Amino acid sequence: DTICIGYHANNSTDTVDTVLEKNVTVTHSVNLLEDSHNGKLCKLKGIAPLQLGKCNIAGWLLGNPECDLLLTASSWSYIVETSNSENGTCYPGDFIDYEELREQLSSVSSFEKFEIFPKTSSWPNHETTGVTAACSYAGASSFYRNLLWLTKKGSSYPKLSKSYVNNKGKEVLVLWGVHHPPTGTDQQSLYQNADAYVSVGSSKYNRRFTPEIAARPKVRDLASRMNYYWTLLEPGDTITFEATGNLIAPWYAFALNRGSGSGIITSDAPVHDCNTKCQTPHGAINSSLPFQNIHPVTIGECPKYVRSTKLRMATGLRNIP
Amino acid sequence: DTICIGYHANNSTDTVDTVLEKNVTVTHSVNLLEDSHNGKLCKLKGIAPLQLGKCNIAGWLLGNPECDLLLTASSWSYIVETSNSENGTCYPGDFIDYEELREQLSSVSSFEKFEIFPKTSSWPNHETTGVTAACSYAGASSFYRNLLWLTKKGSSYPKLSKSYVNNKGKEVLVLWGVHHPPTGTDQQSLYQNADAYVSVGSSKYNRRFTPEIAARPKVRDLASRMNYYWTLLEPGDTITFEATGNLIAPWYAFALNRGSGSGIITSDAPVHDCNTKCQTPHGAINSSLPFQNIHPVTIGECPKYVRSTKLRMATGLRNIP
Amino acid sequence: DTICIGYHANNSTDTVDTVLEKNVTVTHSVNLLEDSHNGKLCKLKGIAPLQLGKCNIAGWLLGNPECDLLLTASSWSYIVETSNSENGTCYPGDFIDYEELREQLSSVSSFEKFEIFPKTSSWPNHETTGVTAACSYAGASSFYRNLLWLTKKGSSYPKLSKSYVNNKGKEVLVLWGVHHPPTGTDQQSLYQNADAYVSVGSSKYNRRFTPEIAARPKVRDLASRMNYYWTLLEPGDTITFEATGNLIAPWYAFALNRGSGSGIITSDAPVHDCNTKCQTPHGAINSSLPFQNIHPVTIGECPKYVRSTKLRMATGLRNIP
Amino acid sequence: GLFGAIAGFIEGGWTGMIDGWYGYHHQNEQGSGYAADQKSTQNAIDGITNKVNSVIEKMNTQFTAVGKEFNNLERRIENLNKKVDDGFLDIWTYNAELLVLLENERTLDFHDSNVRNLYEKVKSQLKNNAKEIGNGCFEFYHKCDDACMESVRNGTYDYPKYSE
Amino acid sequence: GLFGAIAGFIEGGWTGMIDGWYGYHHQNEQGSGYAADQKSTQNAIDGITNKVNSVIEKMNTQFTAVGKEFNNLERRIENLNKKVDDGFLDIWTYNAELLVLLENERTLDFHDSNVRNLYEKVKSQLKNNAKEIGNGCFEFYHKCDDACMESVRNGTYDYPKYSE
Amino acid sequence: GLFGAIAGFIEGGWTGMIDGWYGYHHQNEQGSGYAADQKSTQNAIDGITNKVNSVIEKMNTQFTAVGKEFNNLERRIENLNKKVDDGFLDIWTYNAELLVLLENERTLDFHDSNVRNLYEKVKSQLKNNAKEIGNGCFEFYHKCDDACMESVRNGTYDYPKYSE
Ligand SMILES: CC(=O)N[C@@H]1[C@@H](O)[C@H](O[C@@H]2O[C@H](CO[C@]3(C(=O)O)C[C@H](O)[C@@H](NC(C)=O)[C@H]([C@H](O)[C@H](O)CO)O3)[C@H](O)[C@H](O)[C@H]2O)[C@@H](CO)O[C@H]1O
Ligand SMILES: CC(=O)N[C@@H]1[C@@H](O)[C@H](O[C@@H]2O[C@H](CO[C@]3(C(=O)O)C[C@H](O)[C@@H](NC(C)=O)[C@H]([C@H](O)[C@H](O)CO)O3)[C@H](O)[C@H](O)[C@H]2O)[C@@H](CO)O[C@H]1O
Ligand SMILES: CC(=O)N[C@@H]1[C@@H](O)[C@H](O[C@@H]2O[C@H](CO[C@]3(C(=O)O)C[C@H](O)[C@@H](NC(C)=O)[C@H]([C@H](O)[C@H](O)CO)O3)[C@H](O)[C@H](O)[C@H]2O)[C@@H](CO)O[C@H]1O
Ligand SMILES: *[C@@H]1O[C@H](CO)[C@@H](O[C@@H]2O[C@H](CO)[C@@H](O[C@@H]3O[C@H](CO)[C@@H](O)[C@H](O)[C@@H]3O)[C@H](O)[C@H]2NC(C)=O)[C@H](O)[C@H]1NC(C)=O
Ligand SMILES: *[C@@H]1O[C@H](CO)[C@@H](O)[C@H](O)[C@H]1NC(C)=O
Ligand SMILES: *[C@@H]1O[C@H](CO)[C@@H](O)[C@H](O)[C@H]1NC(C)=O
Ligand SMILES: *[C@@H]1O[C@H](CO)[C@@H](O)[C@H](O)[C@H]1NC(C)=O
Repeated sequence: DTICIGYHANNSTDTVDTVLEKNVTVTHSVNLLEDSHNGKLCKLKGIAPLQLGKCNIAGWLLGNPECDLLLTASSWSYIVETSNSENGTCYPGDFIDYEELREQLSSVSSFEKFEIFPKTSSWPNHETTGVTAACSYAGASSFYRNLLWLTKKGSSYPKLSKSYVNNKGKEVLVLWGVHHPPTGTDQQSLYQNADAYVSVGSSKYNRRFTPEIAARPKVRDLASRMNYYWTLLEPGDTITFEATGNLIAPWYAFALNRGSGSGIITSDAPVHDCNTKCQTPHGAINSSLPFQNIHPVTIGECPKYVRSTKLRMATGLRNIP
Repeated sequence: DTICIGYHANNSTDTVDTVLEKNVTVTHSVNLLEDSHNGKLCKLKGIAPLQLGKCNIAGWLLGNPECDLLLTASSWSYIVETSNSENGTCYPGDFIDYEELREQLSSVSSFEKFEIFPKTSSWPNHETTGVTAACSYAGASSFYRNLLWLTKKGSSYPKLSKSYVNNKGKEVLVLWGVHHPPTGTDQQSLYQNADAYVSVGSSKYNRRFTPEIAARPKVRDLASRMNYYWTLLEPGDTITFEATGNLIAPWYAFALNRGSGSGIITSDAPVHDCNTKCQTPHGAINSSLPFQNIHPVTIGECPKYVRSTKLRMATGLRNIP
Repeated sequence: DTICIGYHANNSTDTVDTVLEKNVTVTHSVNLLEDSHNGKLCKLKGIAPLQLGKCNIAGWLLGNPECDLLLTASSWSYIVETSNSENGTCYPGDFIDYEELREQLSSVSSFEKFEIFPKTSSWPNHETTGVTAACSYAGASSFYRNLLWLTKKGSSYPKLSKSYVNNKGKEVLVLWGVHHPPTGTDQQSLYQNADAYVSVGSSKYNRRFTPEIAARPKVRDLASRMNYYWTLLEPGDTITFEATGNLIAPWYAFALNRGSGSGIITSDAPVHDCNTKCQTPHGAINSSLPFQNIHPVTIGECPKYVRSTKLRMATGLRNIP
Repeated sequence: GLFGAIAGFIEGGWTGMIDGWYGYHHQNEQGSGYAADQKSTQNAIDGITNKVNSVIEKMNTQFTAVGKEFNNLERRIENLNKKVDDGFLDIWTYNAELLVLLENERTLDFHDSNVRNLYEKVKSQLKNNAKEIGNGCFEFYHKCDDACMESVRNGTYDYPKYSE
Repeated sequence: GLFGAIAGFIEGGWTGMIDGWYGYHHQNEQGSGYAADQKSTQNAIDGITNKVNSVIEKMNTQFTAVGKEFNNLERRIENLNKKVDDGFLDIWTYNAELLVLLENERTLDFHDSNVRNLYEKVKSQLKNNAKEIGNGCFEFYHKCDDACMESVRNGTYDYPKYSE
Repeated sequence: GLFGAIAGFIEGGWTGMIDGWYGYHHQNEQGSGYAADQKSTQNAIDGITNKVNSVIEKMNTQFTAVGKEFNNLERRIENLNKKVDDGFLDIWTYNAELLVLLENERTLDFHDSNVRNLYEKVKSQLKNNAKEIGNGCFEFYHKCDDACMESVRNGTYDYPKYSE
């Protein structure tokens, strides 16, 4: 009797927006917006992030005594800090170009700590035993594990000269410090020489330091200050330390091969053995879709961040059951 | 007997552009582009901007004698400078991290000037009377209102130590200066000590200054120079000044709560009691439309700047009377 | 009898992509993507680029002996360095604010090199002949052409004082250097004065330099270092040099009017006489189309760079022969 | 016109019709006049209103101070800052210009479609009871008064009554 | 509807047809049932699949660390950095919102077009051998069995055979 | 095709017609040949020309040096700079790729629409003086000579003349 032309309908409650009409019910649709995450900090490109425990990057690099090493990994795809990374420079002072260093260490494919200037054999003419209550471990005065405090031996502080040649076949991160006594008497008590200087040089690096002696508000019960410096020593190059005083000497340094393009995430979300191509501070997200509203600051190959709560694309047609 | 299907027409001369055809006359249309302004500098977030009159920010903070002091409101949403703000540092020299400071003051609540080191009681062992013809007021040699020039009293300049503890419950902006004589003789005549230094420190801030003595051209008839420094002292923290010479000491300082996300406008447009969500150097504009061609550099919640002279959207249809 | 309605067809194999279907063959199409370049470095704004040959910008400014045969125009729209620009600072050390200077010289409209402190009349009591094997030319020890190495004449290095007043009616770029011997013996051997200083001042510039004497890894067989400084001297201003040693003195300086908005191109492509609105390191490109896949780094008024290999716009219709 | 009605087989608009975008002109013994179809007009107004509001409201903004101040040793980051502002300028200008061009085309097409749909809606219900002239009018084969004309406009038109 | 079929002269959809987007319902003395048109349905699916894939796959992604750290003397470049992220945020939010709004409209239009094309495709071959009611149906003036119905759905329907 | 003519009920194009995009093929006793419709072709050419020019000319930029140089203690602002260049690159690549996809679709739709509009205009004036095959042709029921053929193309075709 009759044949009829028509179209599909179903029980779908899916809605989309169109330029002419809001909230149109369609038979089929797809989501273009990634609105969920797994609540975890995951491995990026198959590689776990660096976890610092109780310490921030400065505390970790300088060897703050509160940083117990789990034999920290030899590589990381990015770095995680938490609300618990408290233990920094325990001796008060400035860490120079600290943000630059954090950025340049954000990813590495190889990382090793090694003893650059062995405590026992390196300083025959100087005292190595200096400690402070400001850096304490197990209820006793102590010092950074990766640096050595050089003071005068027997009323004398001769001019020291110490060089390291980088045969590691990769960059060596060398950190050191310069101590600034509160008074002239203390300067003399420690280094003997009021005129003391510190000189550090390589092929690409040249800098001279002199003691700044001043009384200053006590921080961790210290009116003195200790400033921290670093350089990345290129493979094959040499670094030379020369000092008549105030040098807080490298003990351990770090040989490493830098990656690039990574960064630091600050989050208390738990680190897991999961894998992601895109990490956010809230958690990892799937990277398949073009847009995500989870977080603007991300690391990985990530969907573009948008404020949209809903982006839904009609595939099927108007649903009219 | 007939019935006809047809469409609307009117006397509208409104024209729009289409991808297929230019200059199509339509019955109705709406404007997407904000091309006008009110020629005024208005309040942002319900608050008037800071106006500095004859002075720039440096002159105001330091208390250049030509600038009207104490007149600052306790809050502002942004800062206005004019073609007439000429009065800066009347004593020639460098204002260090000046742009940073301007940025940090761009919006503030709870702003107050106060006397951090009262002239009469703070320095019994040094002369406070130093002035210069370079900063003149009322036909007499004078100086910055917020700083003090400390020189030796009776051939001697003893070691000074002065501390301020911040009990104000908000940030304290402390400004000071370091004087740089042209010659060694001037150095001795003023401060007695050739080896003189200035040290300034707090919990988070440590810096040492020494005079840099060099022959150099007269500026505002002065061969000497004076450099200006500042820091933000946190609530509860202490700042300590130590000097054997050359310190241009804080007299007045500033307590404040910094805002964020604001900026500085340079314009000669008059300030009024009007309110706007978007301020431009030419004047305020409505923020309702998505685009504006008035000016690329704005402060507020603003339409996107475009080069377009015309963006007009067809609503009604082709007008064919 | 019959009449038929139909559409055009041809042998055109041109294909385009559409949102519904890939690789549609159409009768007519136009290219929106600039996919070709001319393989030449051309003039921008009617003006040729500066080409430095064997030298980088540092070598050119300092007058590295390998840069003598360069012929510099009085103006350039941008600067070209090549893979062959190796000849820099041959005496090892730091060039201060080097990236900034390169940026600010990227375009210039009136450039003249002139003799700021004539070699013959300026230094009667100091030796001007100092050279080094590190700056060797044609196998013989040499030095920068635009600076003079001042050493002691006979047994003494008296205090020198030299001022230059800028009568050029434009900015004058002044470069100098400060030498840092490895040992006190060398310091004494060159300048005799262990306590030596260098002082430089102008209306905007105030600095005193002292030699930093330290042993350092050898670069080009030199354990010493030489640092390079510069300033733009405003019209009418004066710059004054005073030294008891270690000054590498200005010989030639540069009067110029800085342009703006340009930059530096690194390319091995030949410079030719031709004009473009858009220059890339691979070559000049047509600026007519909105997009280009030639190179991400451009100078000019340029099509937007895209990763697209193909952007082809259908003009005609579906081709169905 | 994409749908071939406006400036199509219907060549011009009616200044006589003030109450809507689309509508009817009727002439019978009882009189004449223009009457706008409110259903198709109000839907068109709703659609276009939504489009305009979408273009305006979808724009999201935060409080921003665009300007930055740099000293004479900061030229590189000053120009970085300028590159940002200029890049945004190129993007927003291009997208705004093209968005308006493209959507104006679609808006006019939309009206062209609505007229045609209305025309075919009336033509469908009248069937052979009237003849189609081709200018968008229909000559009736029967008598249609103001009550009958309203039935066509209302979509309630009764075909079998007038079957003639 | 732009093409006037969906929610058009065809007022509603069929929950009864589960195997496709567009299709046929036939009723004769021999029985009734729904049948989806396989040609037009798969063509639409191919097209929409390409559109969705285009929107998703044209997006380019490289490894990027968005975050940056600045100290308390770096406020200016910190806010410059923020201006970049927020500017990109404004651009992508706006373009994504409008792209979805605009293309959802076009997708619905596409379906409306496909239905109308099918309707007129069947109407073309049937000619006067059937009666057009409205509503998307056709009353045959002859007897059409399941073999005849299948010829209509394939478009192989034989007109000269049924006279009348 | 959205409008269903091109690759629609009109199945293929004419290599024989060299003088336009759309046109006519006529067969009578006096002869046969192709003739392009100048009105619809020229309107389309004007429109597409405007579209292409719009996409090209709306792009405006200032003199810019993209490259920047940073030292090894400037890594952060170097990567900021890189984020800017790469962000602009992502935006322009995505928008350009989609702009071409979307507008190519519309251009083909535009041509498809023009053919149908032309087809229905001829069908409108011919009415029952010719029979509609469904392949895009019309068999005349009367004599159509070159003067008659031209009247159809010119839109001046007179129906009552040929009721025969
Ligand atoms: C050089 C010296 O011993 N000076 C004595 C003052 O330090 C001392 O004043 C008090 O010192 C307290 C800090 O003491 C230590 C510490 O940091 O724990 C003791 C450490 O053994 C010592 N380390 C070394 C290698 O000598 C360390 C060091 O002197 C400073 O860190 C150098 O700046 O000091 C605490 O800060 C008190 O607030 C401070 O007043 C006085 C009084 O006992 O005697 C001085 O001889
Ligand atoms: C230390 C001193 O008195 N030096 C004398 C030179 O100043 C003087 O050179 C003349 O100095 C003129 C400026 O004199 C003042 C000023 O700034 O107006 C006078 C002020 O009382 C004095 N202030 C203080 C606290 O001492 C001020 C100060 O010394 C300098 O500004 C600091 O450098 O100097 C002016 O520049 C003339 O152009 C200049 O010739 C010479 C010659 O008379 O004698 C020096 O003893
Ligand atoms: C002043 C002088 O001649 N001093 C002698 C030292 O130069 C020499 O140390 C050796 O110097 C080697 C390089 O010497 C040159 C050079 O080519 O750079 C020779 C130049 O004539 C000399 N230039 C000037 C103006 O005097 C130059 C200069 O002294 C250095 O640049 C110093 O900064 O040195 C090479 O570096 C060797 O490694 C180094 O040992 C010692 C040898 O004991 O004798 C000194 O008299
Ligand atoms: C590593 O970080 C921890 C903090 O999580 C440090 O432990 C404690 O830090 C608090 C500050 O929140 C110190 O408080 C101070 O205590 C002294 C007396 O104990 C008092 O005089 C001060 O006014 C203030 O209240 C606390 O001393 C400190 N505890 C210890 C055992 O030092 C820890 O010091 C950090 N360690 C290193 C090596 O950085
Ligand atoms: C990403 O992994 C798969 C593949 O897209 C998907 O099923 C999953 O839901 C995504 N991850 C999350 C957390 O949604
Ligand atoms: C700025 O103030 C100084 C004195 O403090 C005065 O010499 C100068 O004239 C003032 N500015 C102008 C433009 O006059
Ligand atoms: C912006 O201008 C006024 C604000 O005074 C507002 O009423 C108006 O609606 C806005 N402009 C447009 C085009 O909406």
